[PDB]
Amino acid sequence: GGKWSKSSVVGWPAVRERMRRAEPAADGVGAASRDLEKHGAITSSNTAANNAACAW
Repeated sequence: GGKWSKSSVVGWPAVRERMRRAEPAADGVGAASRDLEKHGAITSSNTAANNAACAW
């Protein structure tokens, strides 16, 4: 199926440090309904202008 001879390079194991344990919290909130809904609940659409997102 072709797609032969291919490889990648460089990496960034920064999250590996904070992701090692997780987050020591007592009865808090992980997301809104399940998990993705917390981040999925974000609607930002700007026309033209500059620097999308990070606004409203």
